[PDB]
Amino acid sequence: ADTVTLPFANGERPLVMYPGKRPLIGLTARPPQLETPFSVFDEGLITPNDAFFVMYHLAGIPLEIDPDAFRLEIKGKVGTPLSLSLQDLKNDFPASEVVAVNQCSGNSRGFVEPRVGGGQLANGAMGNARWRGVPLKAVLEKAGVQAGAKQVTFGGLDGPVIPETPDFVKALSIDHATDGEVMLAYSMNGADLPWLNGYPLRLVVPGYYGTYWVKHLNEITVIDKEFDGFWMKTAYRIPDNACACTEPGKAPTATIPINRFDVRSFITNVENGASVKAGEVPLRGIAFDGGYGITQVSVSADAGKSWTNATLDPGLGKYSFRGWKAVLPLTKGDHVLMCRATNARGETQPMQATWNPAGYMRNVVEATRVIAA
Amino acid sequence: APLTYELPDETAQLKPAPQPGFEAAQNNCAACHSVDYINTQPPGKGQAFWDAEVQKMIKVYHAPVDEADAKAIADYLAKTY
Ligand code: HEC
Ligand code: MSS
Repeated sequence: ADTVTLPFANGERPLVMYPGKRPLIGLTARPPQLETPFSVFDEGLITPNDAFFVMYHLAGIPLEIDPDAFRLEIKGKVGTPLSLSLQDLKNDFPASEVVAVNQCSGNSRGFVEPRVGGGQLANGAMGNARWRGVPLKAVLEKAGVQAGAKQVTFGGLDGPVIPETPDFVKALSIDHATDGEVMLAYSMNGADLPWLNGYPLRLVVPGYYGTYWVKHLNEITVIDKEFDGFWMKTAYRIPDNACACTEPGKAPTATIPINRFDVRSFITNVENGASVKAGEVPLRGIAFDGGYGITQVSVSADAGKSWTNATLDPGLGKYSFRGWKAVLPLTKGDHVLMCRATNARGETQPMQATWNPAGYMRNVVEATRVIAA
Repeated sequence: APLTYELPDETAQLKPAPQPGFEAAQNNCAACHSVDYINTQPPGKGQAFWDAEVQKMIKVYHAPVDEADAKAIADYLAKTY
């Protein structure tokens, strides 16, 4: 009455209930890491706040915050350092809004073969929301970025339990940070950020994996060198090649920081072994990428021997989940259903899964066996 | 007043075993995070995987664990998980 089992080895997880949240898949308690049940993704294109997944690295998360006393510090290679209240952010800067997917680097890690260490997630470490806030570009322009600036670092209120453990700090290039899309979000789906989603303020980095989306964000530093903190230099590294992949069991020869999303798609209204009525079977699901636009979603009912073009729903924005619908004729019997998306720059999904040591960036064509009767 | 957030009680526990590493793991592996991090790893990964997990905690994250306890813990994990 309070557990589920994810469809990979050692997949049992408690269903756990946190304040402001519906029951979610408990991965770890300290710090809290929570996965979204896959059924949620069939409930609508925008993931509700009460269902949105939660990931943290360090046990020392804030559990008391006075929104009035909170300040965002802007410092380093700027003309004028700033100390900004939430009221300053809401009043002194124009607001922007973006519907955007947040997805963990290791979303789907549990499906990687051979299995690799780390967060053993199914596909529920992703979610889509309407974020509202201040473009970072606007705040940095106010501070006055100096020539020679190379990167911006981002740090939050959370901290290591033991001071020698590397604090959670991430970095973006200056040109990225000032692009106008990178946002200082104070609102999620029209409400103050849920606590575990980074109340009162978080970075939103549309089209980039979630490690960059620093939560409880209070410290922004412009720097004139490449940041060499542990969580950029050592963690979150991908093979420096087109597939971001290596031969199973092999370490990459060169790496770079993880970056933009690859193309993904899911069928949401059916799961393994679902029953459907033989004849015209309606399928629906979602697709997303790093922001280039989903060009098409193709659907197969014969394990990829042939494809039917799905109709794409009206969009909510290039960074959002894109809905799609298809009606396929299914003969009586077993069918292996697949969907495969491509974007406007020709990125697509591989038919066979690739591998990397950290189990980041999985985007294989998803297969789902259904029974038509 | 500030706003506050209440976490539910932690209940995660390690799998008991007669190996001395069980108690050493109890005493050393819950100080920074809950032991569900261990409980949820891929099963039957074996000796080299758990040796590496334990060494990472000590060398990368600075877990205050001595050499003898490190072997005991890694051996207990490799046998149990
Ligand atoms: C603080 C000094 C720690 C001590 C004491 C131990 N570990 Fe740890 N561990 C630490 C951190 C900062 C993290 C990452 C948390 C995140 O969400 O990113 C971990 C993680 C793990 C994991 C997950 C797999 C991995 O990231 O390698 C495992 C399996 C794990 N820790 C096991 C483990 C054991 C066996 C320990 C006793 C020797 C132990 N941890 C202690 C930091 C710290
Ligand atoms: N501060 C902070 N932030 C932060 C963190 C931490 O830890 N801390 N994490 C990350 C990650 S890692 Mo992987 O790559 S995904 C992710 C994200 C999530 O979000 P949510 O929780 O809201 O969902 O967040 C982000 N941010």
